[PDB]
This record gives sequence, C-alpha cells and structure tokens, in this order.
Amino acid sequence: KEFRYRGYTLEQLMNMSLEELAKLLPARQRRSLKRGLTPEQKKLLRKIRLAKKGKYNKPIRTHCRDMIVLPEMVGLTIYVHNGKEFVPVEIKPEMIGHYLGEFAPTRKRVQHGAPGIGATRSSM
Amino acid sequence: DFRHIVRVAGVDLDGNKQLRWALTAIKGVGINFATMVCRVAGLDPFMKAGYLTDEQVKKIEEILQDPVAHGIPRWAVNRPKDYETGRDLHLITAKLDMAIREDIMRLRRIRAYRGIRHELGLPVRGQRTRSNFRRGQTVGV
RNA sequence: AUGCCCCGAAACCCCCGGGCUACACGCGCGCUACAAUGGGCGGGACAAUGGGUGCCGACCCCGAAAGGGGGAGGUAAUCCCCUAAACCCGCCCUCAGUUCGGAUCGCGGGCUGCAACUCGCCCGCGUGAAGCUGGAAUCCCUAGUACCCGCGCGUCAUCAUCGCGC
RNA sequence: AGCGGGGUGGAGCAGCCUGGUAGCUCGUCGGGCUCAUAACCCGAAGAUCGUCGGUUCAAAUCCGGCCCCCGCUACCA
Ligand SMILES: [Mg+2]
Ligand SMILES: [Mg+2]
Ligand SMILES: [Mg+2]
Ligand SMILES: [Mg+2]
Ligand SMILES: [Mg+2]
Ligand SMILES: [Mg+2]
Repeated sequence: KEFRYRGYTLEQLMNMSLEELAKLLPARQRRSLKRGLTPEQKKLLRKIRLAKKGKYNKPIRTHCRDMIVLPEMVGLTIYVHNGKEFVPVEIKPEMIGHYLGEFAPTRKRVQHGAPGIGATRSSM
Repeated sequence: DFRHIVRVAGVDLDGNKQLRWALTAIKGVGINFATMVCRVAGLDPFMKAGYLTDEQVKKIEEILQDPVAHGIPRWAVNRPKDYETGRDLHLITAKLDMAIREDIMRLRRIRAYRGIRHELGLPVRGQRTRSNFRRGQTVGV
C-alpha cells in the first residue's frame, strides 16, 4: 500500500534524470519537458530547490499556472494565483504529472436564483 | 454438438450468432478486439458460437487472460501502461469497472479540476453549458 | 473624419495572471439520427471553381494510425494542392433499441505555439445515453430551378456543423 | 342537549342507489396567434376520496366507531 507510479517507489523517482522521468509521463508532459522550460519556471524551480536545501524559510508564491508538478516538489506548499488571490496547495505523491492550475479554481460554483423578468416568453 | 448457450469467462453467449459478434456481449470486448482474438486462436470468425468445444473455450479464456503474451499488439489493449505496475493490461467485467472507479476516485482525492467536475455531474471535456446539456424542469417566472 | 462635455498623474501608455467558454431554466438558426428508399467489408467509375515563396510540395525511406526524417520542380496554361462523394458489382446482417444511433466517460500516442489546467485540434483500444416519424402552429421554392452529394477560397501559427462560390 | 344532512386536486360540482376507469367548469405553470395585451388553440402538473375497522375475489360505493361542518326544535339569568 506504498506509492508507485509505474512500478517505482518515490525514491527511485527522486534519483532520475529529467529525461528518464519524461519517458514515464503522458505525452503532453513529455512534449512540454522536451521543448524546455520557460524562464519563469526556471526561477520557480530555483526557489523550490533552495527551499528543499534548508534555506528560504518563506512561503512560495507564484503566477505560473502551467508548471508541471515534479517529484522533488513533493511535501512543499505552494500558493497559486487564481486571478484574484493566492490559494495554498499541498503537494501529494499522486499529483505527479499535473499542472498546478488544476488545483486552483478560477470560477465560483453557481447557485441559481429565481428567474427574472424576460426569462420566459410571457414575462416580456 | 450444438449448444444454444455457451458460457465463456463468466458470461453466457448466444449460440446462434457468429463467434465474432457473440463475443461482444462481454463488457470490455468490442468487435475489433474480438476479431483479433478469433484470428489469434485460429478460429473462423464466421463460425456459429454453438459449435465451440471445451478445449476451444479454454483456449479463448487463456488468450483473454493475457493477450499481449499471445501476440496481440500493445497498441490494441484497453489499458496500456498501467498506472501502478507499468505494464500493458486488458481488463474485462468487474475488474474493468473497479479500475475505472479507482481512477475517478484518485482524481477526486487530490481535489483536481476533473474530480470536482465528476462529483458535480457536469461535463468534463470542456463543453459549453449555457444552451445544451439540459436535464430538468422548466421554472416559472 | 468631426463640434460640445468630461478624465488629464488617471478614464492616457506598457507588463503579469483571470474573464468574455459560468448553468435549475425560455427562445432563434443548424448538424446527426430514429434504419432496408439501409449498416458493414472487398473491388470498379466520372468534376469544376480557386490558391501557392513567412508558401505549394511530387518522389524515396521509417511507423498500425495520427504523424517523423530527406527532398526534384515551381515567382506558375509548364511544377504542386488534385486519382471527390452520392453511383455500380460481389459477400454478411433480416425488422431488432439491433451489426440502427454515437452522445458521455477511462487509458495510451501525436502536432501548432513563448505558453494547451482553466480553454485547442488529431489518432488507437474500450464504454454505449435519448431517440421507433414528431400537437397547436409555421418556412423555402416555377427549370439545369428545388431536393440529395461532395469540393475550393475567406478567416488562419493551430482550429469550420459558418460566410461567399464551384 | 336532542333529531336530521354532509366531508372527493387550489375552488364549485359528477361518479352512490346497481362495488371492478376517479370525470365536469374555473384556476396555476409552458408553448402557440398578434406590433403588444385580453379573448382563442395545444400539452402537462395536480385528489388515490376526512380518519379507523369490519365485509367482499376485489370498497370512495355496503356497514359500524371517531374528527369537523350545516340545518331544525326544546331551552329566562
Ligand atoms: Mg461571447
Ligand atoms: Mg454503426
Ligand atoms: Mg484542457
Ligand atoms: Mg425501429
Ligand atoms: Mg464567423
Ligand atoms: Mg396573449
């Protein structure tokens, strides 16, 4: 009842080159990794590695909704912009291979009211 | 000789149909995959299902257990590259149902967008919802 | 284009992320169907308009497919897009929610792009919803016209159930 | 207090007597017609019969006990 991703434990995923890991992800993630990371993602990754090393005792806030979750990011809490505020996300092992934006909804759930004037033919 | 009901892999099969179409009653087997397994087993896909003998049924079930090891291509199975083991699997009946349920449950545990959409019973693959997808009752003004 | 009134360190000018794609519900215009005046599998036939150098790409090789690697010729009555579909012949299915219908969803593989989650398009296996011809009402059309069938251009990095034409 | 009568969609009435589909008119919601409203047309929702029991192959219908409503009469601190 441990975690496995394609028959690998978490540690085996930790000690992998970015290329070796890219062969396990779905096609969209593989193409995104092969084409390189954008500069903003580079800065975010630098901050993440610093925080893991034992420095940067501050919360991580980022505008990068298109960043792919990587195994070395597991255990940290990231604040992802949803359009008007930063929401906390706690990265769990079963999130590997997803974009960050999937965990920060940008619209509010709809609870309908009573239909107003002009909602039907007879109300006009 | 002729049997009007033949039991294969826990599903009764109509004995009057051609074997390729009789096989589709199994959940997880469509018309294309059925023809593939008929060809691999070396049986005429146009024969009546009622003329199957016991050894032939045993062989068909053996093939359905692990198609890849019997020569069926990896790009033909309904769950390639399994999320847990990493292998190429083909699931039928209950196993298929519980695998799909587990996939949706995993999506729901991490509070992903698609998991929320599954919970609320709303379209998941990006459809517009202002006009179509209406299932309910007209409200009064 | 332009008078008057307003803002004139914000109502002007840039950058990042969201939205215009929300969803108990009412309506317009369409597409796909409810099967035999058919569905599937193999085989055989015959176009026109337009467009191409930030582009059209034959021909060879690799891959099951979507696609990938090289690349002649073309600034074009010369080279390319470009060997249409409805139609015809043979076999399977025989009136059934089905070998009718293909919505919805799972897993995997690709392309464009600085970026594909919100929110793109394509391919393989699986899954298999409503629908069995439609009340009161109401639209279009007089001849190569209406019905039926595909194709080109515009938009366009990618994307056509649309517009204008054939 | 005594006697007589009756309870059925939101409203007012059939369906009893002769047991075996719960109908009629208005009303609400939606679509039609008209430049728009009313009138008119179409479709759908809505009571399982005041409750409880007995009878019967089967009860709104036959019977009985309760709850409520209406009418008539006796009734002088
Ligand atoms: Mg809009
Ligand atoms: Mg079909
Ligand atoms: Mg998406
Ligand atoms: Mg029918
Ligand atoms: Mg348009
Ligand atoms: Mg009116």
